[PDB]
Amino acid sequence: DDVRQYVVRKPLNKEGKKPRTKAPKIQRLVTPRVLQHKRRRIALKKQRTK
RNA sequence: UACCUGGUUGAUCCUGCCAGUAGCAUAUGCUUGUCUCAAAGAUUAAGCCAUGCAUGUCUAAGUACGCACGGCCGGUACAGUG
Repeated sequence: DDVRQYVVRKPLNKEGKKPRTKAPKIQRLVTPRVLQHKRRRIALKKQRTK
């Protein structure tokens, strides 16, 4: 199941400001960039061996 | 620029030092218009020190949920500056 829809967002409401909601950057999240970095690390191992 | 001169005697010649002479460094005295470089709390006390300053630092690339500011149409998990 996804984790990005269950992030506890804090509500920011201040006088004279348009209200909004703030959510943290999820850490240790699996992302296409993370998988690409892992793939490149294995690829570098492969190239070194070859 | 490898240099000497006065002083022992009634005169002489020496020995010999004292004094003179030139630079250099530090202090000081008097004087000082321009301009260029330029040393400067070493010597006595590695004596004592008020106060201020003299070592901090962020990139696209460690950690941003400080509205601190702020989005473009925003509750895209994370816009961005910080």
